[PDB]
Amino acid sequence: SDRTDWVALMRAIRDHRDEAAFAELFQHFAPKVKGFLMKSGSVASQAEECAQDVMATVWQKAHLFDPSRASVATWIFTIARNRRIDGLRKDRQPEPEDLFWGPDSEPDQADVYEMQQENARLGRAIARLPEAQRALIERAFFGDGLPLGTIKSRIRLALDRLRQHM
Amino acid sequence: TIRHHVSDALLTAYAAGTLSEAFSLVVATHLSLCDECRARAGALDAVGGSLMEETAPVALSEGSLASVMAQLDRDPRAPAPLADYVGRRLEDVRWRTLGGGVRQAILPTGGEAIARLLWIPGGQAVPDHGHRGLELTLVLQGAFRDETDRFGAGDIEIADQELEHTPVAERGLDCICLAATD
Ligand SMILES: [Zn+2]
Repeated sequence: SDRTDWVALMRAIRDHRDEAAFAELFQHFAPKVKGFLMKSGSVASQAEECAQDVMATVWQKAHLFDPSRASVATWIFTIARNRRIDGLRKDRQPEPEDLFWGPDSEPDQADVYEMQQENARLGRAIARLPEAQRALIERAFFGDGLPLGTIKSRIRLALDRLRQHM
Repeated sequence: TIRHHVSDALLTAYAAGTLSEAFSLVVATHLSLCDECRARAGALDAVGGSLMEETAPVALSEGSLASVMAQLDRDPRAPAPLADYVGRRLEDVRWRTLGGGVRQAILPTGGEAIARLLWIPGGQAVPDHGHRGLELTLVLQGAFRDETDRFGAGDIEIADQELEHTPVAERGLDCICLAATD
């Protein structure tokens, strides 16, 4: 499904301010960002508030998305968690220096294809965990041995490339 | 070569976003100085993106998409975010004078953990106490010797309460660090 080809749609926004593409993304990720934030302990109304904000940011920072280092859902997760957390911050989680490909270039189709592959592998592993290890994971990302090795390795690899270009 | 990184537990907290602004400041400054830890955070973020994608969706009030679409628009040793808490260069921050040649400049943050820039000249040492919680230190210039190891530009130390502190800064250049305590 090309309407579901998240990576492709992100490039649509990056290069053509393709609003349909954005709608395509929004209709899929917004509700997930909401449900996610609620599992995190937010009230519906405040979740929907953040969801919308996260999606608006997806549009503004569209150029910062690098399909060779993360899936779109991971990037979006990145924007959801970096929101304001009162008892922990004034504005937003301080985040590291922005490393992005300028309009002149883009990561190798291969590096992208692989990044997405290893990611899909992590997804799969995550899904089949017996309900006990799956909770260990959730408790961490909500309040409080996975193949991260492979994913860690690709990013490390993809990151070096980005460096030679700059 | 950075040989001291952020613990997996601190990287998981940063990726979960449950960290207090201060600690997030140190962890992320390291991340923008150390590609190794940057790749680690990424794998951890991947776990989040997956939980994300596998979460039962919750509908937004009608008109939400239309609503949002309406409002859519068509110093080399202080860089990650740290640069936002300090002005143009490190020579002109609000420096207090302390025990000899050590100087400190507290950084403004939310949360209940404190961040500050410590300025320690070659040869003197940072006097220190084994805190109640966790202390994070990131060398931005020069270096300093704990005995259990050394810490140069970009390296990060993670003290724990079980500790004994003894750090004397290397002679050569002034060792400037970024610290955060809870
Ligand atoms: Zn590191």
